[PDB]
Amino acid sequence: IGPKRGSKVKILRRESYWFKNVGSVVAVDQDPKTRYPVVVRFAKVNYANISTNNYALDEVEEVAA
Amino acid sequence: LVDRDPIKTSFEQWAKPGHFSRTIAKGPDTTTWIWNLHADAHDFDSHTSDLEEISRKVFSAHFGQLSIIFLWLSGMYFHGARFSNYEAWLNDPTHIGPSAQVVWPIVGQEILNGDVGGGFRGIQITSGFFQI
Amino acid sequence: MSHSVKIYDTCIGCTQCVRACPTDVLEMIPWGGCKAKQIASAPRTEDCVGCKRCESACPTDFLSVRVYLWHETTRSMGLAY
Amino acid sequence: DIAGLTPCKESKQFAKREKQALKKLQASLKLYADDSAPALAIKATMEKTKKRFDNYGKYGLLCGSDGLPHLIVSGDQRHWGEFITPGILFLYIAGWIGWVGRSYLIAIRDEKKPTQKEIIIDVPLASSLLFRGFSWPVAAYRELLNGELVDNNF
Amino acid sequence: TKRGLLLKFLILGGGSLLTYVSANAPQDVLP
Amino acid sequence: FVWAFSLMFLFSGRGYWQELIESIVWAHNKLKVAPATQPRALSIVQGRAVGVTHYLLGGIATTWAFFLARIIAVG
Amino acid sequence: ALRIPRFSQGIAQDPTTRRIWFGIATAHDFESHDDITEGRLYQNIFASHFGQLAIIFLWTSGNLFHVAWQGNFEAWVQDPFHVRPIAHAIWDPHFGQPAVEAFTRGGALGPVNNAYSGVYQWWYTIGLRTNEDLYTGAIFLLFLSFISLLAGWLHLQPKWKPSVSWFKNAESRLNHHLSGLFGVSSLAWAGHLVHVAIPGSRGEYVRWNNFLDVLPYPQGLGPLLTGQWNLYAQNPSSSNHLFGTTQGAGTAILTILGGFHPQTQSLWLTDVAHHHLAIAFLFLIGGLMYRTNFGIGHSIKYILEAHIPPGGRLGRGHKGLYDTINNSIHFQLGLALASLGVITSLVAQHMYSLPAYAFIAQDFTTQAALYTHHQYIAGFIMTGAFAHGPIFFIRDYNPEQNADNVLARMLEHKEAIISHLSWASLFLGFHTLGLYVHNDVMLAFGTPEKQILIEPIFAQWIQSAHGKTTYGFDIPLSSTNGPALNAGRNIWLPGWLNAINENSNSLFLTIGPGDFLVHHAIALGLHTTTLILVKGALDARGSKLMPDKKDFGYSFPCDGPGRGGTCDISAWDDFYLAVFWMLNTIGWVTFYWHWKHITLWRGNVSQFNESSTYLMGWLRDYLWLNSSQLINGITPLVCNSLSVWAWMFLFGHLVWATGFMFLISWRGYWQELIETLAWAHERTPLANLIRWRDKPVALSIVQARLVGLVHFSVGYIFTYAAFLIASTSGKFG
Amino acid sequence: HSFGLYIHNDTMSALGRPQDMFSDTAIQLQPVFAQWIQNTHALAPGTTAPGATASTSLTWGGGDLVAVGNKVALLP
Amino acid sequence: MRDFKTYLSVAPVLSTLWFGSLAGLLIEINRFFPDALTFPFF
Ligand code: CLA
Ligand code: CLA
Ligand code: CLA
Ligand code: CLA
Ligand SMILES: CC(=CC=C/C(C)=C/C=C/C=C(C)/C=C/C=C(C)/C=C/C1=C(C)CCCC1(C)C)/C=C/C1=C(C)CCCC1(C)C
Ligand SMILES: CC(=CC=C/C(C)=C/C=C/C=C(C)\C=C\C=C(C)\C=C\C1=C(C)CCCC1(C)C)/C=C/C1=C(C)CCCC1(C)C
Ligand code: SF4
Ligand code: SF4
Ligand code: SF4
Repeated sequence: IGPKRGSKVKILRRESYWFKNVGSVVAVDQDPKTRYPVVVRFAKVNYANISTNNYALDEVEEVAA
Repeated sequence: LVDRDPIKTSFEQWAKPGHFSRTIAKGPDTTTWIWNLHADAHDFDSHTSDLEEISRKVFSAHFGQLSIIFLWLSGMYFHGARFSNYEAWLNDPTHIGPSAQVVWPIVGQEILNGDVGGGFRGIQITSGFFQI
Repeated sequence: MSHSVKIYDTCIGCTQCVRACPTDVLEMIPWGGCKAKQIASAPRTEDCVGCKRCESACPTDFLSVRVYLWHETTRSMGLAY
Repeated sequence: DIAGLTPCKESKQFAKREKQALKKLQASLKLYADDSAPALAIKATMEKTKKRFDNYGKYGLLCGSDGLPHLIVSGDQRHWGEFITPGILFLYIAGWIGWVGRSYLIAIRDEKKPTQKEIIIDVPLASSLLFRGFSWPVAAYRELLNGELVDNNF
Repeated sequence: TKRGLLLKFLILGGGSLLTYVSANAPQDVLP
Repeated sequence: FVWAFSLMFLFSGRGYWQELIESIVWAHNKLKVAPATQPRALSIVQGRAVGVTHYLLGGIATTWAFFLARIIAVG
Repeated sequence: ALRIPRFSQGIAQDPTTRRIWFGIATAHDFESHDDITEGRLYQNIFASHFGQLAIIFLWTSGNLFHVAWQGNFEAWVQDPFHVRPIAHAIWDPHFGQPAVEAFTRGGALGPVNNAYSGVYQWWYTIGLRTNEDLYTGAIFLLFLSFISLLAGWLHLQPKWKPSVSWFKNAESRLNHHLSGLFGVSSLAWAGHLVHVAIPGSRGEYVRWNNFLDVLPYPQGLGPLLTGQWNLYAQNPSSSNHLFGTTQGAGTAILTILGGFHPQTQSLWLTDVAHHHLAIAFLFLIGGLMYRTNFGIGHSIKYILEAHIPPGGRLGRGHKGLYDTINNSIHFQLGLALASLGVITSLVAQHMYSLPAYAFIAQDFTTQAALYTHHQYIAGFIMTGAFAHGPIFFIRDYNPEQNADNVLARMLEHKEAIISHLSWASLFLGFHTLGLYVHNDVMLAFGTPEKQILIEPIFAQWIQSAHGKTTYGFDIPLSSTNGPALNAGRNIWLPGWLNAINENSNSLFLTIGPGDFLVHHAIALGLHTTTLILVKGALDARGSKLMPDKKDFGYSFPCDGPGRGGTCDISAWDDFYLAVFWMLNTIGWVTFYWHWKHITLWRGNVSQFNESSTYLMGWLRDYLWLNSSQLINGITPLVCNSLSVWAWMFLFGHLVWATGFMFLISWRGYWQELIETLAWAHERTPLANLIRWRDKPVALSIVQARLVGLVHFSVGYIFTYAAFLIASTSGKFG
Repeated sequence: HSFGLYIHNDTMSALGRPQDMFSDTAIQLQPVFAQWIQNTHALAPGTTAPGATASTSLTWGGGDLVAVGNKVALLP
Repeated sequence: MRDFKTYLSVAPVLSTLWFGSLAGLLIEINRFFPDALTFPFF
């Protein structure tokens, strides 16, 4: 806590169910390393019975900001 | 379920989302489970993995048929009575063409109510009381 | 394609996730870093029929497979007999 | 007046309808109720469709051939409230069905776990957001298009 | 039993004489 | 009529009325009026449940009418 | 386990029967199946439909060839009184001796079935008459329809180029066509009607010998080139005519004068020809509009490009719509389909109230099984139109190459598009259906009054600003005079477009509350039909449930269970689903004409009036009234008038019904008992060893959505086929 | 044997040659059905049967008529 | 016992005491004016 970790993020890929909608996050990755970090989470479910997916900062367009 | 099982509440389960297999109706909202709930409402692969009860339900929720067949028939004996035509028809069979039901002349209704025998307006019958 | 339906996802972890599907899917082939580190989308698929039991469970987050293979043996439908 | 014929003040074809047809209603020379106290063709059912004489009100009402009455409503000669009068009425009633649709709804998505409060109903009909509709003077006709549901939220 | 290339022969022949004269007739006895 | 409504329940896909139910769900969200209680299409076999049952209560009372109307009155 | 079918490969060694069916229905899918190149393909559709035109002339030939030796003509051109023309001689060994009973029809000998196609009033209506004078038909058309094949080959043979790149121009072609083709195709027709036909009509013959010696006039093409045209149109025809024999003939081609006649309705002799002429400048003036090398005119981009009317300063592009309608070939075959689709009905809805033939309506049958084979089709198109513009989006199309660009945005801003479509239907739904049950709850209930019944105001309206000089009525500026036209009068709208009410054949039939419903229920059809086609199309690409729905887009019918449960969600199966409403509009609409017409002939019209404002009645009198004739035609008392028809009509009810299997069956149940039913043979003597070469299976999981359909359809379309005929023929009307 | 049976008729009565239908009279059957078991039911009150005027079900082959004085009821 | 800012709940189909009734009072206006098809005003 000091910058911004997981406090409000849209999705922008167009495949991902809650795509353009902004729900909440969690333990976003630490290290330099990989390509699929970030958990996100929101109320609304989706086509599977369980939906709580991990997208990745190449993107999260949050966008402003 | 899980709720209070115990021993430790007469306090009935009115309030707390769900019941019916176990990542159940989930917190997370949906509609499918509202046709679920009515469908398969009676079933047995859930309620408990253990006979026991089920025959203890089916011998009860049976019952409410007889009772029903019984609230039914009443409104048919009453009906086949004071909404008469049975008195009228019997001194006068070969002749009559029986009724038990009749409208009330609200809106369009009445056309449905058309001279049936011992001198009155109503809708006929093909359900052979008046004959038991 | 001749069995080409994509169930991929991103975790490709397979614990309380997905196993079901007659022979086809001998995976756990850990790619150099993907969390519970077992990945991809299949093994040698020239063996069995056309399920989507394939997802039904454990994410594909996109599509999920089904029939799309066309070129379709018989061993690839129960009935060659 | 317009394409069909004139109202009730005269409508020959219409007259014949009054008359045969209903009155055959009659049709039952007797059929017994000389004094008897049920079988009510007799009183009204006719007379309630009938004492509807050379009066029905008077309504204008155009009446074509066979003299069943047609509805113009083009706002002229007489016929205006065969759509608008009962038209704005349809509008006003609905819209205060869904003004409150967009209400015992936009009042929830908050506080603590609000995930189906709706299969039960918090205030029945809303009975709180209730009159918001008659308590629409102007309302969405401004505050819908400016602010709240504001293009922002668009 | 000289079957050594045939059948095309018996499907013009046989079947042009189960149908040539078979349909035609000199004085109807009509449909 | 009801019968000739069954076929629609009997004869059709399923991610169809989904694919449709969203266009709907979209227009819904703009005014802010839908999401809560994830509206969903019919449960493949529910769909068949609302075939059949209709096809019968349709195709049947049809004659229940057809009949009582040719024994009342001559016959 | 061998190798066979010569184009595909996955299909080719598939051991089942799919091997077969799926062979006979991938044939025509050139773009992408083994044998193909953008060079192959094109040409492989080119000498294909040169295999077209080709088959259209072996049709037309024989049309003119079961006619010339029998099938009355040196009759029906003696005076065509509504008694049973002729197509061809029915000849089936199954026929009883009631070969003798009508079926065997008057003039000719052995039994026959009469022209319900129009041909018989246009092989006649352009003159073409005498039974010694006539027996050409095939002779030409066929010494034509073979050439039709010759290019086929010639242009298939490499060498004398079959042409490859040259297939993506436009400008050149269509700079060619809508001149070369249409224009001169008109003109040249303008040619024919006029030298050889108009004379054959009002006037007299033309003898196969002379063609110079015959001269519509005494002193030739007179001025004409002398800009002086006008004095064609003076004493052109007359009316005390006796059609075909002069006498009250007169001879001055062209007009707009005179009009209707109890002796023939039908557009005047001339007018269908100044017109054919008149348009033939515009297209020729049109042709010559684009490049073709010399260096005038236009490049078919650079007037799209940044053309754009409301674009300009509204942040909404227009990039190479050309190299995407051109590089598409599907965009192509579906801007093709429609236009044709929209005009196939404009043809066939104008072909009545304005039939252009010598005795037609006042025939009233051929006139009613001819509006519809042009209503079926036409509907049948439209769908296919809408269906090759949901294939463009998958096989072709190219998001990186089209974007900000107005074909996109169309995709992009799509969720609304189906909704503000669906909102039309749902409204157009229950609101038609309030009005029609209500209208049927009120009758039955005893109260014919109370009946809800809106006049079709904005309808009749269009027509009291035309000619519907029905029982007066001013209208503010019009009155029925003071101002009339002022700027128009005795030119143009003479006797024509002046049919008025004409209870017989007035063109415009006098519209009331019966028509303010069907007319809203043909409107609830193409709307609903298209929310599904629009939708069908507006994502053969994918969506939420199936996001990546592609590389095959079209017919991938089915998917696995789970996700929500996924099904007929290929843009084909929405096409598949579409075709039911194109088969329900194109029925409300056709249904409507006829009831109307029927009644508007050998009798009333009040009939459709208070008895189409409701629903039951649409079934009772029409449907139930007016079948009579046909069905008591197999009758327990011998085969009477019609028998083909009623047996067709039950053939109609079976082919239909038997759709359903296919439709409520779904490969699973079928395959499995064939698993048990192919344990027979193998396990039974006098039927062992005996090998199939194709492995017994149950139909593909798209295939049967088709076949029930392609089954649902004939039944259905073969039932009205035999229904209307089998009752517009009897009549009474 | 159980439906196209009917379809014969159409195809051949619409063809029309009754000679050869399946009529209760064209294909060989001749103005009687009778000799089976119906005719040994209404007639059985003369076995081990005691009796009692009529049968068991008036709708059987043998004897009797007189059934009702408004409309009808059952007969053979 | 109910003051300000929403209240107490209610069942699955209290709509069956809302179709039946309310709506039901409306036949009750469709016999007071036993008829429609336009309407006088107040
Ligand atoms: C799917 C089906 C199909 C079928 C089976 C038919 C069948 C028919 N149509 Mg038809 N039609 C269709 C689709 C179809 N149509 C479509 C999609 C349209 C809309 C475009 C039409 C629009 C249409 C019209 C407007 C008419 C018909 C008519 C007819 C009937 C006339 C017979 C005929 O067509 O010979 C066809 C004849 C030919 C193919 C040869 C003539 C072609 C000429 C124009 C060639 C000119 C080339 C010339 C050599 C160039 C000269 C150059 C040089 C000499 C200067 C026949 C019932 C006619 C009718 O009303 O009958 C009562 C007429 O009214 N149709
Ligand atoms: C006028 C023309 C037009 C043209 C030039 C084409 C051309 C093409 N269409 Mg097409 N199409 C059209 C109109 C047209 N279509 C219309 C109007 C529709 C619906 C209204 C369609 C619906 C359609 C579909 C679904 C598909 C095509 C496809 C294609 C491509 C392959 C053709 C094929 O599969 O046939 C091969 C078919 C056969 C050899 C015969 C089997 C066809 C069956 C269904 C018979 C149909 C009914 C029949 C007359 C009833 C039996 C007769 C009875 C008397 C016994 C090819 C690009 C395919 C494609 O490539 O898309 C990706 C395919 O998906 N079309
Ligand atoms: C006669 C038929 C039956 C009915 C009533 C419908 C009705 C409908 N179809 Mg449909 N359909 C049918 C047969 C039917 N279909 C068949 C056989 C097929 C092919 C197999 C299809 C294929 C099809 C497609 C592809 C589509 C439709 C769509 C629609 C909807 C279009 C919107 C509309 O028309 O207004 C709305 C509806 C009506 C006027 C029908 C009455 C509905 C209300 C009034 C019910 C009455 C309430 C009643 C008092 C309460 C009783 C319920 C209970 C409490 C007792 C509509 C619901 C489309 C759609 O989804 O639109 C958005 C589109 O998807 N249909
Ligand atoms: C009118 C109907 C159509 C027809 C012809 C059939 C026929 C059949 N159905 Mg079926 N079905 C239908 C509609 C139809 N169905 C529909 C609409 C549904 C659901 C909506 C179903 C649901 C269904 C189920 C679940 C089952 C069947 C089964 C069957 C088979 C039963 C055995 C039998 O008697 O077949 C043969 C006899 C006929 C089909 C009738 C006679 C046909 C006539 C016209 C003779 C033609 C033969 C002649 C040589 C023609 C050649 C001439 C040449 C020009 C081609 C049979 C193939 C069952 C089965 O396979 O069990 C054996 C199975 O249980 N059906
Ligand atoms: C001119 C007109 C018109 C119109 C109208 C119109 C003008 C219409 C149109 C139509 C069209 C259409 C209807 C089309 C459709 C199609 C489509 C839409 C397509 C789509 C697609 C898809 C699906 C995807 C992609 C591809 C494609 C594109 C194919 C008219 C005019 C007029 C009038 C009337 C009035 C009077 C005057 C006049 C002058 C006489
Ligand atoms: C349109 C409608 C209706 C229709 C309807 C139809 C059009 C049909 C229906 C039908 C139903 C039914 C049908 C049910 C039932 C029933 C019953 C009761 C039955 C019985 C029986 C039995 C017992 C068994 C079998 C046989 C029978 C069937 C007889 C309505 C509409 C509407 C509107 C406008 C809006 C609001 C709502 C409403 C008001 C609603
Ligand atoms: S998504 Fe499916 S099978 Fe794919 S990686 Fe996970 S569980 Fe493995
Ligand atoms: S999904 Fe496919 S690969 Fe997987 S098991 Fe099923 S058939 Fe086999
Ligand atoms: S059809 Fe059946 S199986 Fe096939 S996809 Fe649909 S559901 Fe699945």
